[PDB]
Amino acid sequence: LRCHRLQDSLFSSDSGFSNYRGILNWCVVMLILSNARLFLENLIKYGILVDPIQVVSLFLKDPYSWPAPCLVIAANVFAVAAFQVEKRLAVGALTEQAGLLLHVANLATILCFPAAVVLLVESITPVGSLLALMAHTILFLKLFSYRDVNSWCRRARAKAASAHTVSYPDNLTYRDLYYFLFAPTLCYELNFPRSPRIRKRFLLRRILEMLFFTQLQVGLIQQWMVPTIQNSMKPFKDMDYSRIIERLLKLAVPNHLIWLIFFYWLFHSCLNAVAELMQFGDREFYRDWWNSESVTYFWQNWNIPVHKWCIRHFYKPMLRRGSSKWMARTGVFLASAFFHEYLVSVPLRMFRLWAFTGMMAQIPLAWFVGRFFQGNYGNAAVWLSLIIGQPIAVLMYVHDYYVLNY
Amino acid sequence: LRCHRLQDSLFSSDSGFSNYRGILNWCVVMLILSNARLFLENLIKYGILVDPIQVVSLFLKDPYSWPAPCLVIAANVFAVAAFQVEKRLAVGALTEQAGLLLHVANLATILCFPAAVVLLVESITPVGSLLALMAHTILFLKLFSYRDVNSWCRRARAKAASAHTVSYPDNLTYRDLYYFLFAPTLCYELNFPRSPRIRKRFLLRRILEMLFFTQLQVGLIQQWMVPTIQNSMKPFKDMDYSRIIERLLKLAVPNHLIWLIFFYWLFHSCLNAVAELMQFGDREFYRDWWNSESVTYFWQNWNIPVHKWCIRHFYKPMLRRGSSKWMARTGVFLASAFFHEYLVSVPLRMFRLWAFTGMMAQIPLAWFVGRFFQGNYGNAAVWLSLIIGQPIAVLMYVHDYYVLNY
Ligand SMILES: O=C(O)C[C@H]1CC[C@@H](c2ccc(-c3ccc4nc(C(=O)NCc5ccc(OC(F)(F)F)cc5)cn4c3)cc2)CC1
Ligand SMILES: O=C(O)C[C@H]1CC[C@H](c2ccc(-c3ccc4nc(C(=O)NCc5ccc(OC(F)(F)F)cc5)cn4c3)cc2)CC1
Repeated sequence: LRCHRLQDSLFSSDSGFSNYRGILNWCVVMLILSNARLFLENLIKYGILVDPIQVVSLFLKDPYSWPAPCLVIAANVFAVAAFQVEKRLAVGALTEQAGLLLHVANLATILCFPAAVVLLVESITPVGSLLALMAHTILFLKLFSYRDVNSWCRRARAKAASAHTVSYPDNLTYRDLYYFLFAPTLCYELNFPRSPRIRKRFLLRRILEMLFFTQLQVGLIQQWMVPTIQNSMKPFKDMDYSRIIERLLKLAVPNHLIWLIFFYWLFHSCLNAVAELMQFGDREFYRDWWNSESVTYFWQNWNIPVHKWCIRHFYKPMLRRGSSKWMARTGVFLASAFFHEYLVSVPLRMFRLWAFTGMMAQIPLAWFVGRFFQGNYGNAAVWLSLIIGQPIAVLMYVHDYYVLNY
Repeated sequence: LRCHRLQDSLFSSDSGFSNYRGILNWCVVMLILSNARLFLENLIKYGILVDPIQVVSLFLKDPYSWPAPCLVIAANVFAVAAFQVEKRLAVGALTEQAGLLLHVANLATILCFPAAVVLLVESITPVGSLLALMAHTILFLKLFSYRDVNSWCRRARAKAASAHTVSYPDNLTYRDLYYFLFAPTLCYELNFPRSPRIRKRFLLRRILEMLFFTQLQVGLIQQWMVPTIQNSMKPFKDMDYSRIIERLLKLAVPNHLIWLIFFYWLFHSCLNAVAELMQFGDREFYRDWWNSESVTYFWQNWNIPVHKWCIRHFYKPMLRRGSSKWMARTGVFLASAFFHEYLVSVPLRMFRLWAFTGMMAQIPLAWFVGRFFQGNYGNAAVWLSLIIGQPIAVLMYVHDYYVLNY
């Protein structure tokens, strides 16, 4: 009979096959084959140490010598302040405007305090400073959501006053609040879907992933990105467009690989290990941002938590409390650009305003890729927009900081 | 409301997402970025020549100086002989056993003749010899199917004698036969599903793919695989197991990449370009052989044409004309191993019997991977079975030929 149907080839541009889970297994197996010996050497070297005990002892025996963990611990006072304000206005005190302005004061403090500290203290490491600011902005967003959720459910109980799952007031416990603090998400919500058990094997796999990709990224930086700069240690702040782009074209690809490894090490390994140590269940940290035939589809699927935050605490409100979805989304990108700048500049005491420029230029870039390319061609366009794109801004900052110091 | 469903992460081992078409676009864009300048230089150098005209002139002005195209042209006599036998026994001459033994003689000739020529003529290049043998084995399989299909439809017309689409006898035309000869498939069938038009853009894309990957593979060989041998030019025929494996571990990865590029350049670019020059429509040359959580699933999806051939001319018959599916599939692997050996050894006048050994050891390897691993773990096991696996046999042969001559 007819043993020749009229069809089209899999890889072909328009078959619509899309079942390539097994290309990634190839990437995994090649990475293992190509770095396994080195990783085993580095593990049998470093991992035999007593890292947790020695670090906690060396810290506790003399604090104030690392102001970054000092600051990370100091964030607890803002956490507790927000908890206390909520619990006070839970019974009826602090008429709603009072609680609102107390929350606003607390949040503005959470922002302006660690920045002021890292700016007016020289004995702090830029990596520790970045981690401190990261913790503080995560706390800012988490507490913003805490306030909004508690306000919503309180006004719901108020309207009901005109007449297993946890109800409104009985949730305000220290354990609940801290659990929300350390949970891999930015959207507060009672009754977080817990996971049944711990799955020690899964946990171990994720820790191994973290260690592996950490060592691999150290290797990438040391052996591919640093020498390319050491060959000409001259900052960008003084170069001209020609030399800037001539250097960036040589720096791009390794930067992009480092960025991909940041993603996989943080958004899938770290967060999963955390959510496993403390059964959290949800674990939708990212959608298929890769096969994204647009930019507005890339942002809606890279870093899910931040997306659903910007949506249900910053986009939907400014639509119900306003109009002009264009204005709203531009506000989203504006706030995110400010946050990027606050995140990268302040730890390095630079203000070149570059990351802001990149996040903002995303908008014309988005319209460009939307008007011109389509399909897999559009996906390639987005990949280009990622290789040179945004993650080159952080690279420019780190470049002009490294050449100026080493 | 509930904005936290209980789900699992995409990359995670058991979500079952599998929509990674866009990882491959990343591979494409990275390859372009990393080889585009070099490819444009090599194109602006070589492609300006007059390759077709000059080659046809230099051949036609003095034949017998390249016996490989001589032999490729000589295959036409076997093609015409099979055509003639079919047309004669179409009217009634050559009682079925006569036609059968004439076909058997013709096929045995198609096999034993080019081998004898390339074995008893020293002025032939090993690459040209390989191409000649490839053409002859393709012709062998195509004519085997031609015979079987014509026999089936003839006996169908015979049973009907006891009482738009093309019927049985009106197909035996030179144009039809030659069209089947040059069509990217091994299963003869009247009324091949034609494609509407030519799609010049598609054609150009495929030719560019061929040229690109050709230059890229030349680069791979010259700059990664050759020097690794030139550092120690000693044949395997004399080494010991230790040194053999010590060299193979260093040769494996580049070999595997060369093999992948063979696949993509031949099974998707070359065949598609051909089937486009001559609207053929079908274009199912391969199924998803990568994400293949087994070996028996890898073979059933790598090189579709050969699979459906072995099935509906060599497996199904030996099941209806026999039993013991185990015996049948072992016969399939035995014949394929003989064909591999005939294909690689004879052009190099070696007989180390290695490729046969690899194709045969696939069987215990298949049972191994089937019993032990599962899921993505099984897929990784198969990838390993491909990296060291079978495509190392051809590498051993080419190694022991190259060290002995250069
Ligand atoms: O039904 C059930 O459930 C059972 C099922 C069981 C198993 C199944 C079965 C088993 C084996 C094979 C089979 C074996 C060997 C083999 N080799 C090729 C091949 O790709 N050749 C390499 C090559 C290299 C170079 C080249 O180009 C150039 F020019 F370089 F030479 C062209 C090709 C394709 N094969 C297919 C098929 C099917 C039967 C039924
Ligand atoms: O779809 C409609 O309905 C229309 C409309 C709706 C709204 C939508 C939208 C949503 C979100 C964003 C947006 C913006 C910025 C942003 N940045 C992050 C991010 O993850 N990258 C920074 C980073 C994080 C961690 C990190 O780790 C460490 F530790 F190194 F710091 C390093 C860097 C996530 N973002 C998300 C923008 C727009 C647009 C469409």
